Amino acid sequence: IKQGIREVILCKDQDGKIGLRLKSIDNGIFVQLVQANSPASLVGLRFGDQVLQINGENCAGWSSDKAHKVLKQAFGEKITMTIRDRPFERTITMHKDSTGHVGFIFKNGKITSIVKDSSAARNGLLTEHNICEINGQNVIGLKDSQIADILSTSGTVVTITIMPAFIFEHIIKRMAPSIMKSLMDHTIPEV
Repeated sequence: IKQGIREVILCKDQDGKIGLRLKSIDNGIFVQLVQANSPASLVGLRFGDQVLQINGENCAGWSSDKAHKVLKQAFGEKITMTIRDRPFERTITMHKDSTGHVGFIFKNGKITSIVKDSSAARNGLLTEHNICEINGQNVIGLKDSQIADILSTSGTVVTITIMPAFIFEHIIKRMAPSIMKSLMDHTIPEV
């Protein structure tokens, strides 16, 4: 969750696709979905990122529809965007015990209880927050089973990006949990 604003520059794939869906939230535009192996993924747009400008037009007070309209009309060659990194999220760093636990319980991606004397307790992990990333890897839409797996097979130091449920629920509204599981970039970042 960086020091604020960054410029990214995009190029539509052969199909005229950048690989992005946008949702209007509190008179901002925010990233709803980033398609695996898309232009948007390569330049490194992420779930929950904010779009301030699109080719130097201010996005504030645009509808989800209009954001999408805008993206089409644009000359494919080069699209500049001004991004604010994942404003509604935070990153917590835990360390597993020798039982391999950070020390919390979740359900449908959402944390539901914290476990006395754990690292998640020591570090102030909060309930009623949905899990967004784990060790830099988007996990939104996976089954609770798989999210578990990634925490088993991570090292000692775990890093979890979280988002207030109320805000999370209001972003993923109008996107089926098939497209979530199918098409949302869940890959480790390319270098």
